[PDB]
Amino acid sequence: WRAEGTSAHLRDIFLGRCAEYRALLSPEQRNKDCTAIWEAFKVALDKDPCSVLPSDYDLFITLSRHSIPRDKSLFWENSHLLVNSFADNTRRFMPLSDVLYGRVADFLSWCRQKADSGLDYQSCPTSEDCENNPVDSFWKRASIQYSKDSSGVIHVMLNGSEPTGAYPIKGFFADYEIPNLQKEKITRIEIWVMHEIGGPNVESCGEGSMKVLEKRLKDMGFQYSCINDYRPVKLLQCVDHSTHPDCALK
Amino acid sequence: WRAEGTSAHLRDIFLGRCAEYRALLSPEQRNKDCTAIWEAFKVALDKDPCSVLPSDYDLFITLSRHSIPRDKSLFWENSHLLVNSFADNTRRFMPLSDVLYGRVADFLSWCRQKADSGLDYQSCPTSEDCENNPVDSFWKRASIQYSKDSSGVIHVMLNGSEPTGAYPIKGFFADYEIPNLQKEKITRIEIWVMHEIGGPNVESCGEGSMKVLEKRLKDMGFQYSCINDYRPVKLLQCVDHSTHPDCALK
Ligand SMILES: *[C@@H]1O[C@H](CO)[C@@H](O[C@@H]2O[C@H](CO)[C@@H](O)[C@H](O)[C@H]2NC(C)=O)[C@H](O)[C@H]1NC(C)=O
Ligand SMILES: *[C@@H]1O[C@H](CO)[C@@H](O[C@@H]2O[C@H](CO)[C@@H](O)[C@H](O)[C@H]2NC(C)=O)[C@H](O)[C@H]1NC(C)=O
Ligand SMILES: NC(=O)c1ccc[n+]([C@@H]2O[C@H](COP(=O)(O)O)[C@@H](O)[C@H]2O)c1
Ligand SMILES: NC(=O)c1ccc[n+]([C@@H]2O[C@H](COP(=O)(O)O)[C@@H](O)[C@H]2O)c1
Repeated sequence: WRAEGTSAHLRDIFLGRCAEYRALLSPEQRNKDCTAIWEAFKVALDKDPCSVLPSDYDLFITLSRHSIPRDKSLFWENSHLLVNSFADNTRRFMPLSDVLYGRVADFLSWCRQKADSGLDYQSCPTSEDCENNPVDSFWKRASIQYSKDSSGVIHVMLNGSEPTGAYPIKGFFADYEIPNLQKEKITRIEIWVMHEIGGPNVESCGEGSMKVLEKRLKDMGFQYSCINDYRPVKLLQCVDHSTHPDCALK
Repeated sequence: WRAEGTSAHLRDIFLGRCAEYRALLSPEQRNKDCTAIWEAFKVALDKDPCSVLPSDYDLFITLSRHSIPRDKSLFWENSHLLVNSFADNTRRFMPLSDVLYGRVADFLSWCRQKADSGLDYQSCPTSEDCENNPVDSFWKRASIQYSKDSSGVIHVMLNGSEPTGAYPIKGFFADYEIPNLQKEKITRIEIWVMHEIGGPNVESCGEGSMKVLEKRLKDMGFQYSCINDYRPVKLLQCVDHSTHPDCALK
């Protein structure tokens, strides 16, 4: 297996994050049984590390699903850490990692051992080793649910300094989220193309892969919009480059 | 009891945070037993809610204690959430909430019932109800240790928009941290007096209570410096006021 091995103390982390997230839910949706949510999740750990399907996590989703506030959904590609810091524990936006079912697994890794019943802490299959691995199937199911329950203004953060372009045509965003957006519940889609401070400007709005994305969205009938270096996020990037010209204050 | 009751699922949260913090420790001190640390914590917990002293957490500290990087300590008053966001989970600085023994209790609340042996989820005493309550004794003990283990350049974030002044002469910093700083391993102390965007300039470096802080540190023999609205933190504050003139970019 060519991917990271199972996260140590997976269960405690999972249960801990689930318990803390509950406090964020409103009393009306605060009724979530974390132990049951974990039991539904661990079903993938009883299977062959190459035989886990997205549907296997259906129960898990049913037990953790909760609504997402309108205009608060934030999708992304190649900017995991920046999205989490910007979203700031749901205060600014609510990306998948800030939704219950995404929160419990964010950055974690897991899979059962090939021939044994125990968890494999050595490594886990990548999409290259096999398509139906536990992690990939998990995110496909979770991202599908996140897209379906999103509404209002849809925000997307992309990396304009990524060597392969801002929009990867084969990513989760392209294959599992865009196709599941409910047009009737969406006002418009707003893209944020962020560049590293001083970093390379590989692609900006309307260039390269960004043209492919815009064309797909408009063809699908969505009202579209793109912003290079959305100021609020730029300010956050600047926290680490305060003495750089890009970050000088008036 | 005037303070909020013990946090729900206190144990799951505690162990969850503990498990996650380990990954952040260098292999050298990563040898931590979260369950044992929890048991040490309970020792102070299973006592009369108005009879818990700082020393009751000695064991807890011993099992969770670890070194703090030179020049990475960050003390503060009246800016808890801003300090946590700036510190960014130990990436920039390591405030008390980003040290193992502080991380597991951050924002939480706890106390045993006045009579029965169960935790009191209804309420917990404040300093007013009784001085020796579980939470205040915990933070006194933790502050003392954090302070004794800090070295190099000491940083302090103060809120210059606080009505009563930037430096509380009766807060944890003045009463439990400054007295426990080891001058032998400290090079200098640097203060950052932060003001709310647009917010009031109640006090700035060299004014009011700040004059008290400076004189106390200098009387103790420390090299001292103060900075108004330290740029990196100012930028972070700006993320939420991108269109305010204080936040306009060059
Ligand atoms: C946006 O993409 C850039 C380019 O891939 C990322 O920066 C690279 O990060 C890797 C790993 O941290 C380094 O090995 C490279 O040296 C970096 N390259 C450059 C040009 O900076 C950057 O981390 C991405 N931004 C976000 C928020 O994920
Ligand atoms: C710095 O102190 C100020 C003053 O106490 C804090 O601002 C107040 O925050 C409360 C609670 O959110 C508001 O109801 C008041 O309207 C604010 N007053 C003013 C004058 O702004 C501020 O939150 C503190 N800063 C930090 C980072 O904690
Ligand atoms: N840890 C996560 O939060 C996580 C992981 C994989 C996919 N996703 C979803 O897929 C999209 C792209 O993420 P990838 O980096 O996996 O391509 C995002 O918009 C997100 O909602 C989120
Ligand atoms: N949750 C916390 O991180 C926490 C709580 C109480 C005291 N403290 C320590 O005491 C000092 C003053 O802050 P407080 O006003 O919260 O007591 C800080 O420098 C800090 O290190 C930290």
